[PDB]
Amino acid sequence: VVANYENASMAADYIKRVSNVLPDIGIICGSGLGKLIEEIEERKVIPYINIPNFPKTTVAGHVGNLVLGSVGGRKIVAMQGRLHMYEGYSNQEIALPIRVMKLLGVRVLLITNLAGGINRKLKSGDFVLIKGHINFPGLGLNNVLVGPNQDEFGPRFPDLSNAYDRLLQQLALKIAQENDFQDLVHEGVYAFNGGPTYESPDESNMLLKLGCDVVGMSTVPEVIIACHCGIKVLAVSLIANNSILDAENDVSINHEKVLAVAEKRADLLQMWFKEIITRLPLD
Amino acid sequence: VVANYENASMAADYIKRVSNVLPDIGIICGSGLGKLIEEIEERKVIPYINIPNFPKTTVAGHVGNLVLGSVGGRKIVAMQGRLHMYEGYSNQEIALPIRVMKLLGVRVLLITNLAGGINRKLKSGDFVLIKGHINFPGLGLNNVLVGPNQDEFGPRFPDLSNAYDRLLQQLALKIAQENDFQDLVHEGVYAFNGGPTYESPDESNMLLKLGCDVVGMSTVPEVIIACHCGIKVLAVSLIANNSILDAENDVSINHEKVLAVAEKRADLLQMWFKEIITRLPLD
Amino acid sequence: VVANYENASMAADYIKRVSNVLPDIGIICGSGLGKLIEEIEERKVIPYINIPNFPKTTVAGHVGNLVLGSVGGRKIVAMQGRLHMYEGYSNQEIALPIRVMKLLGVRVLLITNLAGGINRKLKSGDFVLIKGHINFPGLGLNNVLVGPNQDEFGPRFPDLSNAYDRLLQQLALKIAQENDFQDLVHEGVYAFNGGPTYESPDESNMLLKLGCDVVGMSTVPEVIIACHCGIKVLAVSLIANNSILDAENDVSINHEKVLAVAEKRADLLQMWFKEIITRLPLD
Ligand SMILES: Nc1ncnc2c1ccn2[C@@H]1O[C@H](CO)[C@@H](O)[C@H]1O
Ligand SMILES: Nc1ncnc2c1ccn2[C@@H]1O[C@H](CO)[C@@H](O)[C@H]1O
Ligand SMILES: Nc1ncnc2c1ccn2[C@@H]1O[C@H](CO)[C@@H](O)[C@H]1O
Repeated sequence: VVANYENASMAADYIKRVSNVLPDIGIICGSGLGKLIEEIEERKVIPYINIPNFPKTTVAGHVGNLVLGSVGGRKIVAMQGRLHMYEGYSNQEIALPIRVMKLLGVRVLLITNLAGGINRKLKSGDFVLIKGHINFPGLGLNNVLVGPNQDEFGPRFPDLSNAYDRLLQQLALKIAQENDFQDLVHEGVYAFNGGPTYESPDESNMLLKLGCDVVGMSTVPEVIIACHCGIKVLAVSLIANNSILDAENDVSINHEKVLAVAEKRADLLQMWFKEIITRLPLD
Repeated sequence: VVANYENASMAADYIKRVSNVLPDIGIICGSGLGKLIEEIEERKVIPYINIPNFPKTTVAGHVGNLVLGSVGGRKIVAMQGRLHMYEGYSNQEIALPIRVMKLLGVRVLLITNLAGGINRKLKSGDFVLIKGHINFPGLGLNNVLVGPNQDEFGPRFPDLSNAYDRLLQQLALKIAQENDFQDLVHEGVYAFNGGPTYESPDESNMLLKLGCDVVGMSTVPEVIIACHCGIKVLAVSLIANNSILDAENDVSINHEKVLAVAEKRADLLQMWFKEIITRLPLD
Repeated sequence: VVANYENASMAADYIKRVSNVLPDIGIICGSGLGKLIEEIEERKVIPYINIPNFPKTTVAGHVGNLVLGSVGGRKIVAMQGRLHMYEGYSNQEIALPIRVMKLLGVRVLLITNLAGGINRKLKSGDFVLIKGHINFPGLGLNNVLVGPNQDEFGPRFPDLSNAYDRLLQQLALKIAQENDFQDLVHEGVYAFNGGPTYESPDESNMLLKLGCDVVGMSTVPEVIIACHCGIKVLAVSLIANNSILDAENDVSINHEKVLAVAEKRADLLQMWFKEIITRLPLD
């Protein structure tokens, strides 16, 4: 399936009919997150299997439901699990859900993920506001946009220099200062590693040389598709482990540890995002 | 379609029949260039659509015609637009036109492109004689030569250490000194980014750390196919923008700005290449 | 063909039936190596063409036979040539022979390859015990494990921090000290370049900046598949050339020089590996 205007519209119209929601804000829940979903008011749950051409989640900690409803007076659509390129899906399959969000009316997209810390300061449980990225697949001819351009969504050559909206980062940090957890909040550059192997110790050391603060296997594809069709983005990494110090201590990383960190910070991440949604500009 | 001896020969024989030219020199015009095409004497224009298995150009500023004729007493074949891997074409489709040039008799290939400047010295309108490259797709398993080797054209494992002919660079610079525009001429390393997104600010900063002087989305595939079958290469980047200073000033890049820079320098680039063609060694 | 439990079992059962060997140790011979094959006692030779779904070797210096027998009292299975991703094979085709080894009973895998030296100290004929790697295809979405996970062999997200067993490296170096060729033995980080072009001079210079000691076009795929299914690995590079000093001297590299270096060191590499096999722990 191609992520074109026609197929995106078919999916959006199904969602519109079954949920009756026209959302302004979209949300993506990373590995093991999805406690925000219990706070949605007047909610409607739509399994991905019922949506025309929507792919199935295959990773632990990614529930395949779309949830719509009200949060902080605003209407939202939330992905309770995301798709990843290491699963074997094509760039058209990864791009489709974001283009459905565009046609539903989404103007601001709030993204979460779990990631490894590269910067030596970062420890398990910390948050990183993403301010830029290094797209290793994109440099090496696996960019999500390789192929015919879908002109109804955006330009052949998008500029990514404001992909991570500056005012949204400032707002997120202001709310953290207001509630006295600004000591958990950093800003940083996100490296996209295709995966599914964790970074080797020498790959982590290289990323540190190159100026990356965190590394993970998601997010950059969706961010580029959002930027291409004019959707503003805020992206936050929850740090699962520090890869540099782990390698020095011969400490292993595994997906069970990742899911446990997500469970320990999910309530706070839910509160933070609810307040950001509430304070977003009405335009 | 496979870029093998049989399919390359079919295309070359069509061209030979319709144009009656046996060219020694090949030319590739980058984005928005193609004013050299009006200086071709006794010219023959062949649309790509008429040539067996030739792909169609889909990018603005790339006209899909092959032009043959005389320049400076020598016989040439010029591509009035080029194919790019971000368009969705396979490595066999990108390689085919160069192997057609080989069978037509081409021994020297002169390449142009539009690119972003990484080196802080470079500004819009400058020229960079390419002296080497960093092939990010090739490092990451998307090299143009991955696949069965076509033995009639070259070796399984080509050496690229003289891919950019030293004496051609020296000749190009000598003519620029002769005509007092050597202050516009630099030498540099070209980074191949698959595209189609422009480099993010943090990707540009990384390229600067790694020793690259310019970055673009073309050229390295054709250069490797030429080197594989023994064709000498000169490659020149026309700088569209400086990506490092742009990111610092929050200045955006777009394809319209790219095409305008190409139009402002096209007459000089045409004069330069005509003189290089005229001065090339008769062997 | 998919490298799943069923297809791996079919191949393993054929081998078991025709050879009658249940091997504990697996071996892979790199370009132009394969003199260890004459030292196998009570040996059985099985051409790859007879094994269900085994691919054919297409590179010079890679004989397509599996050899089983006794060495140093232990039972082994040796690949007399290996498959490479630059040949055009899929990640399922490259992974299959390692998963066959797993089902045959292999617990320790000893790997050889020919490579370019990056570290300025390394010269033709030297050996490098590999202690880590930088997987450029893996960073850029061409990891050997992209796709559905084959759960019978290992986890969705493998940790690679002990992929190169520390005690095996120590044992290999101890035997070299015992026999007074420790001056030929180094330790280093291996960069995986997809190929098939040799590294350009500027790519070699970049690898040196990034902390790599050697570069080649193999090994990292098999190492990840082995680590995924719990097989311990020792990997040794035989240095064919120093790419940094070659570029400075305008000295070319070619596959004939590679094969000649392999022939000059094959007897010593055979003796070394026989002694390592003999001294391996019985668990
Ligand atoms: N240290 C790391 N390096 C890379 N990716 C990481 C981590 C930790 C978590 N993740 C993300 O979570 C999943 C793998 O556990 C994957 O979906 C992945 O994106
Ligand atoms: N700053 C840049 N970074 C990368 N590529 C660039 C530029 C500027 C121009 N190009 C080349 O021109 C087309 C995109 O405008 C593409 O064909 C591309 O090759
Ligand atoms: N200098 C180098 N850089 C990269 N690869 C190299 C070398 C030298 C040898 N090889 C390996 O041998 C084959 C190419 O000759 C290939 O199979 C390749 O793995």
